[PDB]
Amino acid sequence: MLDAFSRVVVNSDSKAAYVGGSDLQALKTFIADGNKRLDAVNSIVSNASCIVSDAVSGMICENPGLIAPGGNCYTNRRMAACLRDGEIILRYTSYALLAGDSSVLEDRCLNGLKETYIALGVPTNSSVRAVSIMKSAAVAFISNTASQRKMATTDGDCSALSSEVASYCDKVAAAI
Amino acid sequence: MLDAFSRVVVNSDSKAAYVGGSDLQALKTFIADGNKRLDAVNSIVSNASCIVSDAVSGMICENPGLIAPGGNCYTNRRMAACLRDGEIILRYTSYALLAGDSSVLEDRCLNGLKETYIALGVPTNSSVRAVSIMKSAAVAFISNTASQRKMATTDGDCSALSSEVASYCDKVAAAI
Amino acid sequence: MLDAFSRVVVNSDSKAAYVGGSDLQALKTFIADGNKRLDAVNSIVSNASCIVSDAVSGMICENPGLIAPGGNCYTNRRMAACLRDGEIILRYTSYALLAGDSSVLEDRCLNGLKETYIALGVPTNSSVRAVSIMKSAAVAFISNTASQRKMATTDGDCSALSSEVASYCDKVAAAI
Amino acid sequence: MKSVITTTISAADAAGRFPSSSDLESVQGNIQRAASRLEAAEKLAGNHEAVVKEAGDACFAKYSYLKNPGEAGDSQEKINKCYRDIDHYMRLINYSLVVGGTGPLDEWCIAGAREVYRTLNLPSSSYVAAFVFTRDRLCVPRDMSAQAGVEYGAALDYVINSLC
Amino acid sequence: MKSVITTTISAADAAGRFPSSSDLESVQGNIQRAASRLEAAEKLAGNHEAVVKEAGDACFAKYSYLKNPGEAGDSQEKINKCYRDIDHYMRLINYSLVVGGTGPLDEWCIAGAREVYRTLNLPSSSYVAAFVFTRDRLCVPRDMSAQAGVEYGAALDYVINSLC
Amino acid sequence: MKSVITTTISAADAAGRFPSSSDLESVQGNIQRAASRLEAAEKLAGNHEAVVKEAGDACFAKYSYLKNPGEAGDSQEKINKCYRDIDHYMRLINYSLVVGGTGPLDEWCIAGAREVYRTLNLPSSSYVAAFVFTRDRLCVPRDMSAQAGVEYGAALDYVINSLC
Ligand SMILES: *[C@@H](C)C1=C(C)C(=O)N[C@H]1Cc1[nH]c(/C=C2\N=C(C[C@H]3NC(=O)C(CC)=C3C)C(C)=C2CCC(=O)O)c(CCC(=O)O)c1C
Ligand SMILES: *[C@@H](C)C1=C(C)C(=O)N[C@H]1Cc1[nH]c(/C=C2\N=C(C[C@H]3NC(=O)C(CC)=C3C)C(C)=C2CCC(=O)O)c(CCC(=O)O)c1C
Ligand SMILES: *[C@@H](C)C1=C(C)C(=O)N[C@H]1Cc1[nH]c(/C=C2\N=C(C[C@H]3NC(=O)C(CC)=C3C)C(C)=C2CCC(=O)O)c(CCC(=O)O)c1C
Ligand SMILES: CCC1=C(C)/C(=C/C2=NC(=C\c3[nH]c(/C=C4\NC(=O)[C@H](C)[C@H]4CC)c(C)c3CCC(=O)O)/C(CCC(=O)O)=C2C)NC1=O
Ligand SMILES: CCC1=C(C)/C(=C/C2=NC(=C\c3[nH]c(/C=C4\NC(=O)[C@H](C)[C@H]4CC)c(C)c3CCC(=O)O)/C(CCC(=O)O)=C2C)NC1=O
Ligand SMILES: CCC1=C(C)/C(=C/C2=NC(=C\c3[nH]c(/C=C4\NC(=O)[C@H](C)[C@H]4CC)c(C)c3CCC(=O)O)/C(CCC(=O)O)=C2C)NC1=O
Ligand SMILES: CCC1=C(C)/C(=C/C2=NC(=C\c3[nH]c(/C=C4\NC(=O)[C@H](C)[C@H]4CC)c(C)c3CCC(=O)O)/C(CCC(=O)O)=C2C)NC1=O
Ligand SMILES: CCC1=C(C)/C(=C/C2=NC(=C\c3[nH]c(/C=C4\NC(=O)[C@H](C)[C@H]4CC)c(C)c3CCC(=O)O)/C(CCC(=O)O)=C2C)NC1=O
Ligand SMILES: CCC1=C(C)/C(=C/C2=NC(=C\c3[nH]c(/C=C4\NC(=O)[C@H](C)[C@H]4CC)c(C)c3CCC(=O)O)/C(CCC(=O)O)=C2C)NC1=O
Ligand SMILES: CCC1=C(C)/C(=C/C2=NC(=C\c3[nH]c(/C=C4\NC(=O)[C@H](C)[C@H]4CC)c(C)c3CCC(=O)O)/C(CCC(=O)O)=C2C)NC1=O
Ligand SMILES: CCC1=C(C)/C(=C/C2=NC(=C\c3[nH]c(/C=C4\NC(=O)[C@H](C)[C@H]4CC)c(C)c3CCC(=O)O)/C(CCC(=O)O)=C2C)NC1=O
Ligand SMILES: CCC1=C(C)/C(=C/C2=NC(=C\c3[nH]c(/C=C4\NC(=O)[C@H](C)[C@H]4CC)c(C)c3CCC(=O)O)/C(CCC(=O)O)=C2C)NC1=O
Ligand SMILES: CCC1=C(C)/C(=C/C2=NC(=C\c3[nH]c(/C=C4\NC(=O)[C@H](C)[C@H]4CC)c(C)c3CCC(=O)O)/C(CCC(=O)O)=C2C)NC1=O
Ligand SMILES: CCC1=C(C)/C(=C/C2=NC(=C\c3[nH]c(/C=C4\NC(=O)[C@H](C)[C@H]4CC)c(C)c3CCC(=O)O)/C(CCC(=O)O)=C2C)NC1=O
Repeated sequence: MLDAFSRVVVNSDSKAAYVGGSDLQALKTFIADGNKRLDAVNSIVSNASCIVSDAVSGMICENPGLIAPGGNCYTNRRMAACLRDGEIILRYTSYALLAGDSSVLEDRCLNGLKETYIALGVPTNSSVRAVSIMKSAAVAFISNTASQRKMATTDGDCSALSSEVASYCDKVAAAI
Repeated sequence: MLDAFSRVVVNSDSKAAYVGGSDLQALKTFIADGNKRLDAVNSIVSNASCIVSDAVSGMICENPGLIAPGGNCYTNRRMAACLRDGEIILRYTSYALLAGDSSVLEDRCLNGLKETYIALGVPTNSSVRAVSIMKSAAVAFISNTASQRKMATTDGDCSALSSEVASYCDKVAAAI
Repeated sequence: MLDAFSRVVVNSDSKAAYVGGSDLQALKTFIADGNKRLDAVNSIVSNASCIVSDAVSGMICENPGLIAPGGNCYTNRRMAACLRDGEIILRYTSYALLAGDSSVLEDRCLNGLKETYIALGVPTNSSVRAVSIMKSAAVAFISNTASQRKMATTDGDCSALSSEVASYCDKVAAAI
Repeated sequence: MKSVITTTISAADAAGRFPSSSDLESVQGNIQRAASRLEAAEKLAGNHEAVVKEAGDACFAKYSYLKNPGEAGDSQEKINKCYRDIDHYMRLINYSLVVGGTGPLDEWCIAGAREVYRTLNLPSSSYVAAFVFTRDRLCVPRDMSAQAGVEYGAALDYVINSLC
Repeated sequence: MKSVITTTISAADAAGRFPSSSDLESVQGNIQRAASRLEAAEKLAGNHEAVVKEAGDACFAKYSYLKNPGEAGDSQEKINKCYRDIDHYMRLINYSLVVGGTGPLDEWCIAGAREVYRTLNLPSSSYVAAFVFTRDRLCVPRDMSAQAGVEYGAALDYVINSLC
Repeated sequence: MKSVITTTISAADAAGRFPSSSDLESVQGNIQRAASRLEAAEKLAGNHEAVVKEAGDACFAKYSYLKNPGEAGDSQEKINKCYRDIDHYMRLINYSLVVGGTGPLDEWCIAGAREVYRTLNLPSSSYVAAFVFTRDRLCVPRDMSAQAGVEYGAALDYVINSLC
């Protein structure tokens, strides 16, 4: 896996170049927003249970066939497997947020996920709905706009980080 | 794997239904014929060597190319592998007869058999011939009409069980 | 794997025949040239480092893109992997020369090599060039016509053995 | 699906054996016990609505706090789902009684249940209360025969122990 | 196919080694012993019909019971198959003598033989009788040279020991 | 690519854990040390041509025998490749300084280096001489700050130890 720094290095290596001043400036921006990035990650991991269970429950209450006989969330075994998948996906998204790069998510989570879900019969449309609910939840916790829990931070602008979180969730939805 | 009872349960679960009285009646019929089913299985397993070696030998005496150079029964290694396959197939058929359901045979024996035989070069036509000879032999032993061995049972009608044995052998032939 | 003798036996077995006098004569020819065959193998294995490093270096000096960023020999890891592949191929070619049959090479080295190289991104054209340079080098060492090293043998004609070495290298090039 | 039949056949299959005497004897046991457990299954399937209703009533009578806001039964839809869950369990017990083993329960209700109930704030004690009430409410021979009750109570005890 | 050559090459391959001195020396041994075993192979291939006939005759002369009904030689076709089998074995020995190892025998006659002969009621003692007769009938130098006979008898002994 | 970030994330991933306090603290360390190592990286990237030239000069001044026929620097193209190699190493060090770990060096220069240099008759002592010269030539604060030099010298020492 790569982080934001090794991503810059790989791109530079493509040209056999030393890291350009422009890239160094961008990385210094990443450093300057480091504390905000850590608060962003803390806000997601500290509410991971809330995020995942609310997203799976929302997916189901919008499509109750999922819990009818034959539904892919029918029986406790399947519901447990689906809650576990929601948690795993959120975990890899939080790794991408901590690292500032989506390689960890693409390589260790998404690579082969589509085929696996086809093989198992997991509905992709329901999966994307769970992931987009988690996306809205995670963005809210980054921006500290969740209705029922607040996380005290010093005032400022974390729009870039929430946009990043959303872009990772979008990669997940696109891959399946 | 499923037996006749769990088969009924899986079918009922498809409708989120408690087991219907009609199904309970059928299962009670299965119970009532239980002793006949056990005699049927005993009659096959007690003559398994006879069944398999006679069926492989018949397959060969009808197609002697099998034992010419290049034939798939040529050399002792191949003949031994083919006798072993005949025995394995009969064993899974006897499991299906004991359980009253073909799931054990389909899942643990037939799943992938066709592809495997294509990969190895085992002739499917010769295989079906060995299996249909075993089918006739097994049916005879169920109905106690084998010429050279008799098995003493109390008199009655085991046509349903022989028909079941034949249906399992037919699944084997169909799968390859 | 097969050698020249077991190759004759497999061919004879195809006809359920005892080994024909014609085949026995040919094998006796193989025996008569045994010492030459051993000198041939000694001449390759005693110069394996020279052969492989000269062939990989030649491949690169004819196509310097291989060592530019993005080239499949770029970084020490890739160059080391490529020197290792050159050595492995030469090793299997020397086994084929010792055995007098190409089965060892086909089965333990070439089977699947093309697909593997496609999967990894190793350029097949550059590979064939390295192999054909090794071919010329190996033939020279068999015929004792390498410019910079001589190997003292009793005078005679090893054209058949060099032709054999070349035919094995050609199998390698054809397979990829 | 765990049963006498599947257990014996899988044992034979692992050793590559044809059925022998012990396998046939096991199935004979299935024949012998079928009468009592099929009676229990039939009794349960013919009256499950009243049984489920009584069980859910017992759960909420014992745990009124479940109806407080933020708790598992704080809305009518959630109460309905509670009775539905109890229904699912009674249905799986019906299946276990028909199969003669705990397979349907193990695969369709117990596996993963703890992860689900913890993520959903569903207290295990509530399900246990529903099943304990059902076990204690059984009346012999009013509701079924003695041995039918042994089978029914055993399946209920198995469920309860799974939640312990 | 087990031979000096394949054994040495496989050893080198397992260790990822080029051929070295010991591998070349092994092949030299193959060169040295080739004369005697190729002589034995050539003698066998030029007279196999009489050898097989004599061997099968010895088997049935020693075991007349094989011709009883229900036994392996109770019909002419089965007797013919017996002589055919002996022929196959002599051919595999011819192959073993040419290769210089037991590979052709091991893979084409010995592997699986016991399972076949037990399922087909073919007593091992009958094949052993045919091979013992052949081994004892060999006459030196009438039939082949001393060392050719060492190779021929060794292959026969290997077959016999495989059936022991 | 070995870094503080990737090391911590991989540790968490192996245990199936979300990031927790220790992971965030590790990244905080990356933030803290970034200033010195990015300064060293920037200084190196802005003057690498003179650094490489000096290093290669030191290698050939210490080992004149490299220019003898049959040796690694016996032609102008081979000398040029020597300076190119030193350039590659300085670039990888620049990358290591930016990433904050030895990952770029480990994967792109060290892995397989010994096999390459032995097959190509490139003496390890020559590269070590180039890097030792570079390490000893560093002047503080003329060339960079104290802590920037700690980072630069540490990467050089890591390369040298890889060749030991
Ligand atoms: C977790 C316990 C939560 C806390 C704390 C909180 O304050 N809000 C919860 C998390 C959360 N969820 C969202 C967004 C959505 N959640 C959805 C599922 C719910 N919607 C339903 O109809 C049901 C009924 C069973 C459920 C479970 C849905 C849908 C969304 C909207 C997704 C979208 O497309 O925008 C949010 C973010 C914004 C919001 O307040 O809705 C948060 C913080
Ligand atoms: C096993 C030792 C047997 C006993 C005991 C016995 O009484 N009969 C043996 C088993 C048996 N086999 C069949 C049916 C067939 N067996 C066939 C093979 C034989 N036919 C040949 O030409 C040869 C000569 C080498 C062999 C080995 C064939 C063919 C059949 C017919 C299959 C079909 O399509 O109907 C039976 C059942 C009925 C019967 O008596 O034939 C039994 C009990
Ligand atoms: C190994 C150290 C060698 C000794 C000893 C020796 O006397 N010759 C070396 C081995 C050798 N190589 C060949 C054939 C070729 N080697 C090639 C690569 C070189 N050609 C280049 O342009 C470069 C410059 C960096 C390299 C490394 C090439 C090309 C060939 C020709 C291949 C062909 O298609 O014919 C030979 C055999 C004949 C010969 O002397 O060239 C030998 C013994
Ligand atoms: C076929 C086998 C099967 C079982 C056993 C099962 C249990 C089960 N009950 C659920 C929901 C639920 N189940 C309950 C039940 C309860 N309310 C209370 O007051 C009590 C504490 C408790 C029961 C004693 C509730 C409240 C929910 C909704 C939880 C929520 O969305 O907040 C869910 C999550 C999906 C859904 O909303 O339907 C599962 C998987 N599902 C199955 O397919
Ligand atoms: C590398 C990270 C990783 C991922 C992503 C992963 C996914 C994953 N989910 C699985 C199963 C499953 N996954 C689900 C999930 C859901 N069902 C629905 O209806 C929902 C829409 C959906 C949410 C995505 C379900 C129900 C199963 C069980 C399938 C079954 O039991 O038939 C399985 C098969 C093995 C198992 O049952 O656990 C895998 C491999 N495993 C991993 O290690
Ligand atoms: C151990 C892991 C770790 C954490 C968790 C951490 C938090 C942290 N966040 C900070 C600032 C800050 N944190 C935020 C974050 C945000 N403000 C908002 O209004 C947004 C909703 C919110 C979304 C993430 C902002 C805007 C600042 C001030 C600007 C900055 O210093 O980066 C600071 C610097 C000032 C201070 O609080 O002393 C720290 C140390 N530092 C660490 O090393
Ligand atoms: C190329 C190597 C090779 C070998 C060695 C070989 C042995 C061999 N002999 C067979 C048959 C047979 N072989 C015999 C031989 C015997 N009759 C006797 O009286 C003696 C006891 C005995 C020999 C000493 C007989 C009788 C059969 C027919 C058995 C039957 O169908 O009842 C069979 C079963 C297939 C067939 O009917 O041809 C094999 C595999 N097959 C091969 O491909
Ligand atoms: C799950 C149960 C199961 C099955 C069904 C099974 C089949 C099976 N039969 C095989 C081989 C073989 N199978 C046969 C069988 C026959 N040749 C003929 O001419 C006859 C028509 C035919 C009878 C079907 C032969 C000859 C081989 C050896 C192929 C060879 O050596 O080249 C192999 C490859 C490995 C081996 O040689 O043993 C498999 C996997 N293995 C299992 O575990
Ligand atoms: C341990 C395993 C086991 C076996 C083996 C078994 C056999 C068994 N077979 C029985 C009856 C019977 N068995 C048969 C079977 C058949 N009659 C025919 O003419 C057909 C050819 C034949 C083919 C299978 C029949 C018809 C009956 C009488 C009807 C019945 O009781 O089911 C009975 C009941 C009466 C008695 O014999 O005491 C037993 C106990 N019971 C067991 O528990
Ligand atoms: C990006 C990381 C990277 C590194 C580090 C690297 C090293 C490297 N230097 C090479 C060549 C070479 N490198 C040298 C260098 C030297 N000449 C001397 O006098 C000194 C002893 C010595 C350096 C101190 C020479 C002479 C060659 C040519 C060797 C030959 O072809 O004979 C080669 C073989 C391919 C080629 O000819 O270019 C590699 C892989 N390649 C890479 O991609
Ligand atoms: C059975 C014998 C055998 C063979 C044949 C073999 C080939 C082989 N070469 C590999 C890699 C590799 N192979 C090469 C070779 C070369 N790159 C070029 O530009 C040259 C043209 C070319 C020479 C063929 C390279 C560069 C890699 C590394 C690929 C990478 O790191 O991205 C790999 C992947 C694993 C690894 O990196 O070592 C295999 C399996 N492995 C074996 O065990
Ligand atoms: C331990 C492994 C082993 C080796 C290495 C070996 C070498 C060996 N090579 C020989 C002859 C020979 N060797 C060669 C080989 C060649 N002559 C040329 O001019 C060609 C360039 C060259 C290319 C290979 C020739 C032509 C002969 C003479 C003809 C012959 O005896 O086969 C001889 C027989 C005469 C003698 O030297 O005593 C031996 C023992 N013998 C062994 O047992
Ligand atoms: C699936 C198995 C099953 C269970 C568990 C079950 C429970 C059960 N027992 C009931 C009644 C009853 N059950 C009893 C119990 C008893 N009566 C006596 O003679 C005994 C002395 C005493 C306990 C030992 C009594 C007294 C009633 C009627 C009074 C009441 O509704 O509480 C009712 C109300 C419906 C009705 O009146 O029939 C249910 C649902 N019904 C079933 O089918
Ligand atoms: C493949 C190797 C091989 C064997 C095993 C073999 C056996 C063999 N020995 C025979 C003859 C014979 N073999 C002998 C044996 C002996 N003659 C002496 O001078 C000795 C004193 C004495 C034993 C030490 C004798 C006396 C005969 C002729 C009498 C007879 O047919 O029994 C015959 C009859 C055909 C013929 O007359 O030549 C066969 C088949 N032939 C072969 O090619």
